[PDB]
Amino acid sequence: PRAPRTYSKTYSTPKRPYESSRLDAELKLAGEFGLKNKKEIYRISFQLSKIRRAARDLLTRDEKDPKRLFEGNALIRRLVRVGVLSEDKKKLDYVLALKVEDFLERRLQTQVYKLGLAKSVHHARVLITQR
Amino acid sequence: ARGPKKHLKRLAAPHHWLLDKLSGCYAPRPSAGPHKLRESLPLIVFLRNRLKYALNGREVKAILMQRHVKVDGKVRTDTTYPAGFMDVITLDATNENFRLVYDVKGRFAVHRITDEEASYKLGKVKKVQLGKKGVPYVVTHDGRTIRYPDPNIKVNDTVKIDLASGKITDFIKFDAGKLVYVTGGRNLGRIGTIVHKERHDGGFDLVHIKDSLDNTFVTRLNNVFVIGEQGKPYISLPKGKGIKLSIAEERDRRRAQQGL
Amino acid sequence: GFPMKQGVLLPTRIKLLLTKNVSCYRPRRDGERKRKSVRGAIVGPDLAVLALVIVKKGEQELEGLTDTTVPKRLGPKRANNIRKFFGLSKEDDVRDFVIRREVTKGEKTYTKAPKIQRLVTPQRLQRKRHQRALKVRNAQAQREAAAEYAQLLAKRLSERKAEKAEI
Amino acid sequence: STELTVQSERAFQKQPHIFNNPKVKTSKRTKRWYKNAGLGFKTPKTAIEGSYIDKKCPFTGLVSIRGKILTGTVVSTKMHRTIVIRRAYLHYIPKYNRYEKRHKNVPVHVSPAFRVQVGDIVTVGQCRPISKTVRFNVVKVSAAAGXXXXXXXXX
Amino acid sequence: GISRDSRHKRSATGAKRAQFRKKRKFELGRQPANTKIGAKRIHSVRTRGGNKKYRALRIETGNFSWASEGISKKTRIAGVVYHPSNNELVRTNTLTKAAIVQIDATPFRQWFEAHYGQTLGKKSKNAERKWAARAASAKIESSVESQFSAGRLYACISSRPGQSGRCDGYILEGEELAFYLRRLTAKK
RNA sequence: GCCCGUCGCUAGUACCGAUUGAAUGGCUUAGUGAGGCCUCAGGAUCUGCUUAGAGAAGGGGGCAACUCCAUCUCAGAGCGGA
RNA sequence: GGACUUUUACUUUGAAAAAAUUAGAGUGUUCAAAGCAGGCGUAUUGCUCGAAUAUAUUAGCAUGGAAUAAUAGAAUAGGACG
RNA sequence: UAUCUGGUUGAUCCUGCCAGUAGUCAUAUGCUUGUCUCAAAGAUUAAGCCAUGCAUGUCUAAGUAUAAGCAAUUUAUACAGUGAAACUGCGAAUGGCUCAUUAAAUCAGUUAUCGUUUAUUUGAUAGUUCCUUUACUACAUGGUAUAACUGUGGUAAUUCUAGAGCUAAUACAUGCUUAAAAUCUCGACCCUUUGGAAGAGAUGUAUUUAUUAGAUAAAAAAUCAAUGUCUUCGGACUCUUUGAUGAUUCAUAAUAACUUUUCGAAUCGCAUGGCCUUGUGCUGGCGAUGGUUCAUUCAAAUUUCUGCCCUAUCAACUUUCGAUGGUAGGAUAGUGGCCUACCAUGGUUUCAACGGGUAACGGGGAAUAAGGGUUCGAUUCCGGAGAGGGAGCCUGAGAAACGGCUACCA
Ligand SMILES: [Mg+2]
Ligand SMILES: [Mg+2]
Ligand SMILES: [Mg+2]
Ligand SMILES: [Mg+2]
Ligand SMILES: [Mg+2]
Ligand SMILES: [Mg+2]
Ligand SMILES: [Mg+2]
Ligand SMILES: [Mg+2]
Ligand SMILES: [Mg+2]
Ligand SMILES: [Mg+2]
Ligand SMILES: [Mg+2]
Ligand SMILES: [Mg+2]
Ligand SMILES: [Mg+2]
Ligand SMILES: [Mg+2]
Ligand SMILES: [Mg+2]
Ligand SMILES: [Mg+2]
Ligand SMILES: [Mg+2]
Ligand SMILES: [Mg+2]
Ligand SMILES: [Mg+2]
Ligand SMILES: [Mg+2]
Ligand SMILES: [Mg+2]
Ligand SMILES: [Mg+2]
Ligand SMILES: [Mg+2]
Ligand SMILES: [Mg+2]
Ligand SMILES: [Mg+2]
Ligand SMILES: [Mg+2]
Ligand SMILES: [Mg+2]
Ligand SMILES: [Mg+2]
Repeated sequence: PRAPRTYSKTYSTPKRPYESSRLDAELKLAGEFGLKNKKEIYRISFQLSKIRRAARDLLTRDEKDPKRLFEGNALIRRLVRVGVLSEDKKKLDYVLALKVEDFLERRLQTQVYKLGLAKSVHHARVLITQR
Repeated sequence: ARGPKKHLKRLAAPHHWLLDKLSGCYAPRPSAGPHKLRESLPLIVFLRNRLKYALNGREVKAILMQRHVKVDGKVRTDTTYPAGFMDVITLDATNENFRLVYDVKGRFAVHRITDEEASYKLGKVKKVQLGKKGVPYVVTHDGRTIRYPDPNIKVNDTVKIDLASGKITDFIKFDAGKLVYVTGGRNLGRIGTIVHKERHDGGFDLVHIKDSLDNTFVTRLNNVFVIGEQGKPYISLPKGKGIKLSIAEERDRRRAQQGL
Repeated sequence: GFPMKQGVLLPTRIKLLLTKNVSCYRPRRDGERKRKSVRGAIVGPDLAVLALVIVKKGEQELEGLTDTTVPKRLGPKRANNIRKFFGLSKEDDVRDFVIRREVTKGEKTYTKAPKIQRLVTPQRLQRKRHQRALKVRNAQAQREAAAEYAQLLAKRLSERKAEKAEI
Repeated sequence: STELTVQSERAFQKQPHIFNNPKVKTSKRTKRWYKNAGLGFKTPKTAIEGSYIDKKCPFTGLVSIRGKILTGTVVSTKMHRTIVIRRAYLHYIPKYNRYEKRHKNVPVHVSPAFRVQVGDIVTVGQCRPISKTVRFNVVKVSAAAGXXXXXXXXX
Repeated sequence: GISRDSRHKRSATGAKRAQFRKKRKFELGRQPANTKIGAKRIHSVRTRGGNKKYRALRIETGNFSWASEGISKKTRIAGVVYHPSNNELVRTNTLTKAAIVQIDATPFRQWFEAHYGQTLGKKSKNAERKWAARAASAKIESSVESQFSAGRLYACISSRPGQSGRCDGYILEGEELAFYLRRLTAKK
């Protein structure tokens, strides 16, 4: 008898199971940004899934509707605030757009490489984890 | 279920107490008294969760059992004393004087008041009757019983109270156009002058309200507390003066006050 | 070992339902009863032990009984009870007629005494005093608030007369 | 339903604490009592005129009406001084997003201060538990008969 | 024991209803006092929430009031003569509310032949004034004065003797008396 | 070419079936009826209130006459309680 | 305050409305699952934002609507107003 | 977050199911297993059975202390510090577990008490107690009977207990009291009028009964019976007073009485002071426990409207031994066929009664993501039921209690 420690999981695994094309693309994305799982991709594309979802749902509501404005602007400002969404396309018909790579390009893994400091994505992995 | 319940689980506990989910499994169960369970504020919540004056519960019993706190006049030695709306929590030491009053969010707020406003109180006369030996009386929402009141004193009126003695020093009727603090509903906390009473014989009389921001709304007469004249209040309201800014209004205000 | 119980007759044993205040049962809970066995009130050879009580002393002193006397442990603790173990009339002052028990602290021999309850003392008279006082006081107070209201209503009626006169 | 007799029981029938003094030469023999129920259902003239007792009458009885006020279209009067109405409605099933014809039969008490036949729409109001099943009592007849005398013989 | 619930009992459709929970004290009932006559013998009972109820097995005297005379006296209760619920209560001379009893009569005579100075059936100065101010106001009534001749007045009970330990009532009169008389003799 | 039915072997499932077959559970007639509760009684003991005697106390205030309250102690008697 | 009121369905808005769940805002638990925290200086004797909003439907109450679909009304005139 | 793929033919295109595919706050099991945080867990089967231990007891300056208890000191020759045992008081009805029965029951949203109980908390509330009423009733305080204890005992055995000897109270059982005023009844006298009167009793609260007030829907009169205040003695009465609700016989009050008479402080702790007619007079500070009636608060009990899974291989059900209604009582805390008595023949049903099945507690909810749906909820919160099966009950404010008792079955 204590408050239920809540949770929820953080990934969405592939509908189809053995799709060559998608597998290729996955292994690519892993091999660029230095990831170990396909799950590390699943998780990402899932966050993407929910986000784009509420985007659609907001965009069915009427323009200049209270919810649409509050949560729309909130979502946008949030996305940008960590640097995934472009300042230019700052009105959520491009948050509906987006894509996965754009999400990937914000990882500490990656940034610790983009500005040198590692010269190798895997060196990024190991350096990061090693204090 | 064979008798009365003497425990209170968390999550059962009224949300307007603002307790956190973990940290245990129960909350303090309000005792019996002046204010109803589902709409009060036990001394321990206040002295621990609102003021952060004591860290434990043990320390609240420690403080209390030394008569530092006194309620509406008297001392009170009940960790879970049911303190509620319109009351007065005095700290004799520390020099501090509190009136228990609601937010706009509908929560009980800490609110610092004067040494002198802490000498009296306001009580909505919930009932007015005739008693033994002819003595009429009036009884107020905090369970005050006052013998011999002004015959003009009805039901749904409000009343200024000595605290020093008991007696009523002045009373405000329930008329079209009078300052009203809403106790209960979603519009609990808002304050808005009164437009007009929808009668409805037999059940649930309605009260039409509008604040000083030309916004309207409606609540049961049940949940209406007469507190004065347009602009002229009879006690020190708290910040925000119960006006209810929109989600947008508060996103802008809270995020305009941003310069360091 | 089962005990007897006065007035059950029957030279046998039976199983009665017992209560508070009754022989051969001390309860364990407020309004508890147990049904227990009992031996009758009619003597038989089934009896391990008779328990008897002298009422007339015969013609020969039994050794460890009519040769020895043994005190009654305690003495009178209540006001009048003392006054009736000495017969004093509510006059001769209790305080010194009480029973004082000696006992040694090795070389510090002490003497201890009861606590004469229901003794008449100044403090109790002060309390009686304040009772009656508080009563009359609040009574008068009531009368006066009552009058005050009476006026209130009377010179409210005066106001209705004035208002009814205005038109 | 009653009709006739009034004093037709093993017990004497009368209103409670309504002393009529015999020493005084009254013109109406029996002093009567009554009220109006509230909410605006005129305590009909048949009640004050009448001679009956029924301490379950909402106007001459000692049973107060409060709570739900319902209407319903009477379908049973075979029970002395009480009747059964069939209140009808349409119930909404979500899956099909439609309605089905439903109904329930409430037994109500009815003071003889109303004459009723089957067909007449009625307006009843909740009172205390009166019988095992009677939780309501008759307060207005929003009808009359439904043209029975306009169903007469020939020219 | 006796449970005044409605969880026994068929539904109004006559369906048969299942044991749901056992018997509880709060829905209980207790047995009849079946109060009788002679030698006051009352036993309290520990009702719910502290509170006594006074259950009166056997009574003899009761407080009976002359409704249209302004008084109330105490009298030996004679017997019970008529009862609308059950004839047995009559043969068994049981006392319950609304039982038709007979009473002493003589106290109401001692009061009447004092306050009125008229004497039923068949000297002081102030007194003269009183008895003088009181008449055409002393026609009494036929049947009532008749019962006064009998020595035995018909009255109706009002109290619940198996609840309050009391036996109280009002003398029969007028239409009520008319009723219980016509019943008294069309069963005589 | 396909393919149908009896017949024959192996294995599995269900069905009918003497035994008025068997078992479990839930209601229930009739008969029997523990126990607490209520009530009429009972009276192991154990005191009340009233009536009177005998031995002494304490005085409402007198020179003899006169007289209340409480308290203990046994032959003996009326009206109730535990 | 008196005197009376044809019955309904739909729909609107709203009152009444537990928390935890869920959708969701704020906040960088080092991330995240979460949590309802925390954030500012004179970090020597305090300053301070919070602890939102949304759903909550069937029924019941309350309120606007008068389309769509019913229901009742005057024909042996026992009609309508005064 | 709106997809399909294999398998019927020589080939084909359909119908169609099998298999594949994905997730499961969905169990299990096999293989493997390094770090952080998080952390469900004897539900399903068998509400089957249980060894041992523990899970309910509790004290303030303030009810009871002659421990033959410890401490001694610090004023205490009645008590006083501290305090075992015991008495008294309160609690043990919360909690925790389980989900067996339960299918209009529970539960849910929504009503009801003008239909009841209520420990406690908080706010109020009490001058009335005696008696033929001057030779008075303890009020400066009335009664014993009990544990513990001491001592004598019994049984193989238990939270078994007997006989004897003491003694406490906020236990048990009693029992005094307080101002004024008024209104009611009687009424000794005196005197004839139009009539008045010394003074005698009664009148706290509660209980029971009968009667009465409690107005108001706009305004005026004559007369019978009583009968109130003021005479400018034909006469007048003028001002006249009223609560709450949609709604009452409501709150509230008055009259005649009723009652093995409810309550109306025989309690406790810290201080000790004023004040003269110097009585240990007469008063008096803070606050504790109580106490009747009212209100509150925690509750409870019933209760209105609507909503439940499959089933016709269940179509009629309901009164044997209440089924539906009426009158009266009895019972209850209280309404009510809850029960009894008499009286009647009613109540439900194809708009599915009634019966059956549920590997059925109801909800908040969970899972599955076009939507509409489909499946699930024993299980952290709410509500309910039970404690191996039943039934019965004592105590109490509160239980049909089971870490309570009594009986039956096992
Ligand atoms: Mg508490
Ligand atoms: Mg209401
Ligand atoms: Mg004492
Ligand atoms: Mg009938
Ligand atoms: Mg009997
Ligand atoms: Mg078998
Ligand atoms: Mg038997
Ligand atoms: Mg689809
Ligand atoms: Mg093939
Ligand atoms: Mg071929
Ligand atoms: Mg199990
Ligand atoms: Mg000592
Ligand atoms: Mg519990
Ligand atoms: Mg004794
Ligand atoms: Mg009946
Ligand atoms: Mg009843
Ligand atoms: Mg029927
Ligand atoms: Mg089940
Ligand atoms: Mg289910
Ligand atoms: Mg469940
Ligand atoms: Mg199960
Ligand atoms: Mg479990
Ligand atoms: Mg139980
Ligand atoms: Mg078991
Ligand atoms: Mg049990
Ligand atoms: Mg156990
Ligand atoms: Mg238990
Ligand atoms: Mg057997």
